Amino acid sequence: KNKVVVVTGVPGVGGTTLTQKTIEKLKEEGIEYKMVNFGTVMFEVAKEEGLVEDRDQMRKLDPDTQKRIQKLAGRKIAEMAKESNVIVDTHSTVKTPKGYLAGLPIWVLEELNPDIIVIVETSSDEILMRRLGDATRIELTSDIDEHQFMNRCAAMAYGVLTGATVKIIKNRDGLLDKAVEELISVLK
Amino acid sequence: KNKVVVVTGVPGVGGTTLTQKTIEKLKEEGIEYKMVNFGTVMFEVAKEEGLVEDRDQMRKLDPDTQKRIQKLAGRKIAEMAKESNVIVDTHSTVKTPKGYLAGLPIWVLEELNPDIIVIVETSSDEILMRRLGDATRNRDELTSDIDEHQFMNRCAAMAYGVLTGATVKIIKNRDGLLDKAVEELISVLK
Amino acid sequence: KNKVVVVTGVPGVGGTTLTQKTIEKLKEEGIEYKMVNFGTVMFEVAKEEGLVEDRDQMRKLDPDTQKRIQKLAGRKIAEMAKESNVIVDTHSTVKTPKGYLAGLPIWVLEELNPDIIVIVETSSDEILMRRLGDATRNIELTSDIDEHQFMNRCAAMAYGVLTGATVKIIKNRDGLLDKAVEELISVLK
Ligand SMILES: [Cl-]
Ligand SMILES: [Cl-]
Ligand SMILES: [Cl-]
Ligand SMILES: [Cl-]
Ligand SMILES: [Cl-]
Ligand SMILES: [Cl-]
Ligand SMILES: [Cl-]
Repeated sequence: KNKVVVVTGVPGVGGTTLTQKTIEKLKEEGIEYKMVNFGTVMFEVAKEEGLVEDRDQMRKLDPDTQKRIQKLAGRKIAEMAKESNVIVDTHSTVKTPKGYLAGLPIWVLEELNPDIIVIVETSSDEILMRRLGDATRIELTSDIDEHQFMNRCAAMAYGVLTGATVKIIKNRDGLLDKAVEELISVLK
Repeated sequence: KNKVVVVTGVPGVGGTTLTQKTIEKLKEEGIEYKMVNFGTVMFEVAKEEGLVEDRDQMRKLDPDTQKRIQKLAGRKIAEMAKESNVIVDTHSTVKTPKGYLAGLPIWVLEELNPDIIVIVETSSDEILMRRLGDATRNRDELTSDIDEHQFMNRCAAMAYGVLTGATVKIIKNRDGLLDKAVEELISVLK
Repeated sequence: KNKVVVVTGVPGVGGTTLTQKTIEKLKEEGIEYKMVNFGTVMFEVAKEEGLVEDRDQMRKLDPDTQKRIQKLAGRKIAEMAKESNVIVDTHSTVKTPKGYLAGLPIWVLEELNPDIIVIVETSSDEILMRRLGDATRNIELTSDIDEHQFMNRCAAMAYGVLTGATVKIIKNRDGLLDKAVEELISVLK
């Protein structure tokens, strides 16, 4: 009965902060959503098996054991959903030097079974300027638009394989409060 | 041997009237296409199995049996396909308040086995202007939202093509040029 | 372990010629990639199978066996990968008169198991001027060409979701062809 919701967006789009604010407002109203990050959920599982001590060591792992941890992360999130509604911060695609890599390949969706995929969007201009303010980080607006394109294709495909609705929310400067209200609204 | 064709489009783009026009001129040539609406096939399937008596009572059934109605609906159209070519009027994605919902999830595709996905498009301007004319719109939103829906529909239709092998055909249904779109679809089916 | 790479692009973008330069420079560095054409793997598979003697007969076989040929092509390319890295030149989608046709439908991906899907792109203007120059083009517009680049993206991303292959876009721009090669050599590391 409890919902599984995935929140995605490119670095700098502000989707993590948006979800934290939404859960706070859902809790004023008595609706508990537990927030997790899919990637540290994978890191946690790999430490459980003695596979790592360091988080940089993750992307030096073989493609098989990395496919199994992905599976255990989704199943593990599937387990938390018996005890609370779950909101998962993850990438629709990771922009890697080798190309766009789906954050939820089919073997992860079959275990996770989301009810909603959220795509958090804004203009390339607003995204690139946020990045420059972040003292912890250079790529330009065309590469940012390309990524927001490929993220859309990946989430719609997730929707075709899982049955989740795919919801696009705009997170615009001066209007972050509007993004919260629509996301609260989606989940009620 | 018979073909199963899916025709898709956002509300107001005229794909239904395009389809009915194409079906009528094809029959003049000795080609039978039966036209069905995927949403009414789901209603009919849920009635036979005792699940409902009303077409509104369906969007209050649990998502599990509602997924089974979907699976059976795709199966029923492939059954109709032993007897005629079949054209299915359906949304590539339905734009719901909760987000875009795929009109043919994989479990439907596994039974439907479509041969062609047609995406009927035009400019968001014409779509909004057609919609405003319809006094049967109090639930129809801006052109940027219309452009977004035609985007997601393309991504969903190509995924159907990747998972089924159906070719995905884009037809432009423009004001003053409706007759050209019909003729291009007739050509697609010949 | 050897990697299998799919290289894609609309006609006239130069994805084929980009690959011949890259495989040629990779070997100077001691890295062997074998280049194959997915459609010629299919033709060769069917010739053993008594199904054809002529490429004329291929686009006239029944749709069950021609899916079966598709699958055996994916398997056979996956077999070549036991002995060397394999680079597969194919269409992410084929623009046919009936619409866009995926070049790696799901049943092929399950057998081919690519590691990288590469999309070669440039402006529709550059693509269209190349096409007119080629006297080996036997008519379509810049809008039709961009629509094809759009669907190829939707398909290629779909491959990554189903397989875990990375989807990489390389721009192959006029006056900057040598720049595109360097990016692809880099991809192959
Ligand atoms: Cl995004
Ligand atoms: Cl604000
Ligand atoms: Cl559409
Ligand atoms: Cl309509
Ligand atoms: Cl007209
Ligand atoms: Cl090519
Ligand atoms: Cl070329």
